[PDB]
Amino acid sequence: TVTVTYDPSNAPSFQQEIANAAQIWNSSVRNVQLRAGGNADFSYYEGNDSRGSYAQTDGHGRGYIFLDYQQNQQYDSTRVTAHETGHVLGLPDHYQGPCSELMSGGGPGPSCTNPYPNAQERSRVNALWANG
Ligand SMILES: [Ca+2]
Ligand SMILES: [Zn+2]
Repeated sequence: TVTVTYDPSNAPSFQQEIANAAQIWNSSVRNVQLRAGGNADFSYYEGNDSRGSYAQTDGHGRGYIFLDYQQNQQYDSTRVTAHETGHVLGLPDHYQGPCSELMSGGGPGPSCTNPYPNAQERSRVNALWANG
């Protein structure tokens, strides 16, 4: 198990969703763990961007996530937060997938509230972090 450290301090309005998203991911996968701490690998910011929330990342634990206010009020915020965090873990967007695929993100619409990765998503994250 590899530990990726994040900094949630610049997203004051989303502290509980970030904590919720990190726990979902920690309770779903074996080879990587997310923990809040100093000298962080990636960080969370918040504001307004009509394209919604996004991740600026190398796909292997680093960069930052921007959480948009309107998207997190119209869609379930834990799903939004957990989805964007999936990008930092290495998973790509797959907009045509169903609600049970966390990486389909907003594709299924606002009625989709599931913040959990499916079995294939979890399996792929374990493979991407198996050797660090
Ligand atoms: Ca929720
Ligand atoms: Zn995405």
